[PDB]
Amino acid sequence: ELRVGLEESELWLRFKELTNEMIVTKNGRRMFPVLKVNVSGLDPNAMYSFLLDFVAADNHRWKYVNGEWVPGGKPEPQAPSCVYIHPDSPNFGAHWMKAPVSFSKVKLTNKLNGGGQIMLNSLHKYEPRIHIVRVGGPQRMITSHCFPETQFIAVTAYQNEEITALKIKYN
Ligand SMILES: O=C(c1c(F)cccc1F)N1CCCC1
Repeated sequence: ELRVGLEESELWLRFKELTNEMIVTKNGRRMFPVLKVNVSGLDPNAMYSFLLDFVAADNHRWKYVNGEWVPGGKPEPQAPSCVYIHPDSPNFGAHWMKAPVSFSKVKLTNKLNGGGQIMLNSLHKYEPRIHIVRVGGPQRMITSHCFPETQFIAVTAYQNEEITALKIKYN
């Protein structure tokens, strides 16, 4: 049984208890914290690609009203985000299991852009998700895993200064 764990869940939970926010820019902004995943139970000799996408956790637009995030009343369906390929992909199971898989180079944007960057909708709430894709072998296989601890709202600037302070304290 293939096992997926969040590295530094301690710290993600402090962000989650405040409602986490991630900046999006036209050119794209790297994440803090960085999603880092512990993986065991891969075939060390099998080939795999690690993919990252962002599920829209609800269908609403959120707004920071009198020190509190509150959802809009007008849900619209949210099309899936594009997928980010971990740049170590494709690689042997041994490679992925020798250290936490760190998505340090993904950039979050608000604008449809050349390559790499993932476009999110500002003021929507997102739940990061990975796919582990067994490649090159005969039988293709996908294992997916969500990380509720890593939920955030996409923002063009921070609203809750408690988030601002935590971001700086721990970076
Ligand atoms: O063949 C690829 C791929 C890659 F793994 C790295 C660069 C470009 C690619 F199309 N993948 C299999 C499904 C998910 C990623």
